[PDB]
Amino acid sequence: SMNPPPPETSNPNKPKRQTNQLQYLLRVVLKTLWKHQFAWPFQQPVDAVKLNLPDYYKIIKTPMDMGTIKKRLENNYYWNAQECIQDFNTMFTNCYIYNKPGDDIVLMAEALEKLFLQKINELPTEE
Ligand SMILES: Cc1nnc2n1-c1sccc1C(c1ccccc1)=NC2
Repeated sequence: SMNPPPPETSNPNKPKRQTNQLQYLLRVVLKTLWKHQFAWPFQQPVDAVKLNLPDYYKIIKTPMDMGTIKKRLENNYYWNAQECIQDFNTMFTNCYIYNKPGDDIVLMAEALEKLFLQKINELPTEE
């Protein structure tokens, strides 16, 4: 079995910013989800080999996880908040696409997504 390369977290060619919205996404959004009891499956890329999910990367073509998002935020990979918000939404969507309704992992994603939505609702205006 084989995992794909992880998503990109470093690209010197890509223009970068450190904006107050992106700071909020790290300090509030990421940190809130990261510390949650259901965070652990989402803290690194899905290891399809160890988890014995040989069809995972057949179905999921835009993988994303909070480990990757954490690296992107801490290493200032983004230009804007929308990019990062999209990464979170990709992460949740992948979970719902791959798994069955009511599965434990789906319930975990739903709990994290509820908090995500609560925090993004108060994304500060640009300074
Ligand atoms: C993320 C993600 N998206 N789909 C899956 N996962 C992961 S990544 C580590 C375990 C799981 C699990 C899982 C299953 C039951 C309880 C906790 C995690 N299911 C497969």
